Amino acid sequence: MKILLIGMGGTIASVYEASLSVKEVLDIAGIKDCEDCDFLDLKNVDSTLIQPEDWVDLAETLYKNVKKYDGIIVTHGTDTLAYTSSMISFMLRNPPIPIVFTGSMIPATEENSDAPLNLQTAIKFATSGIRGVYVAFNGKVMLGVRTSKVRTMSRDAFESINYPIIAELRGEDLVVN
Amino acid sequence: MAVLVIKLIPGLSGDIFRAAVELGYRGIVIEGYGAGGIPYRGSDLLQTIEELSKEIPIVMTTQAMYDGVDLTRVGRLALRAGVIPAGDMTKEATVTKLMWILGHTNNVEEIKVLMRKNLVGELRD
Repeated sequence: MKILLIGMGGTIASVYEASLSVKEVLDIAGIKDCEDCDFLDLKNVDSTLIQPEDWVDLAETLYKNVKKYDGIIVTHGTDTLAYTSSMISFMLRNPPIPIVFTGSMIPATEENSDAPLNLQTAIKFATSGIRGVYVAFNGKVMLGVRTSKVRTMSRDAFESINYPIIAELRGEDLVVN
Repeated sequence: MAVLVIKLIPGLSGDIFRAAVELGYRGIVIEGYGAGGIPYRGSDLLQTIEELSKEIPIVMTTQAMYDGVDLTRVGRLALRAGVIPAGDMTKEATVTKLMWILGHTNNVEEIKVLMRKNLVGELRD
């Protein structure tokens, strides 16, 4: 029912520095029917500038919201997305809801953007009630501590390493693996 | 809190490791060869590591993408030197796990236990 979307910026939000706020990102990406969402711009920065202190604030914030929302999405620059997702997995041992990092290789303001798919993927999983920290990218949902950025110029940028894909949005269905 | 990540290549000595400890780095991750290579001839690496291992944690992962590390079967060697294996952890999970542990503890014997335990599914133990 209720999800929080937390912006940290990244290539999805640029017009890598987050020009666009997270709420605006959702709009331009094309997810219109979401008012049973809320939005919080925590960062608005190029992810290659991510530092361990940034992790602390995000987790602090995440802790403020796990008992308040049904699911949580964090939008992120891709370059260090998996460092954040891995670190949050340790800081938030055993989340009571899904917490799902995502972002995009192409900014959402472009018409070829992978942002629509990645955002719809994160949404569908955050409403799934399957708890934990995850990464949503290119139709697939991967465990946050098992995700690595594997390609630098492809839509299929992320992979589950030594672990099986968690779920996959096929059409409008969430197929758990 | 700070951590150094070095990829093992041929013609690489302990000297740079000594300098990281000497710069206040708190942990080192090494991308070993294959399932956990550690050069033990024509190289001070095995010596140098065997020294620094009992000061800071020295973590061994792989420079490959898939399949963790198995020092049990070069590996046994490194394990007996003080090297902490990353098993099948991703590079990202390995770095962030270590850092998370650091800010909690400084004791290499404890870190070795935590680094070996599966906390959130990062690791097959």
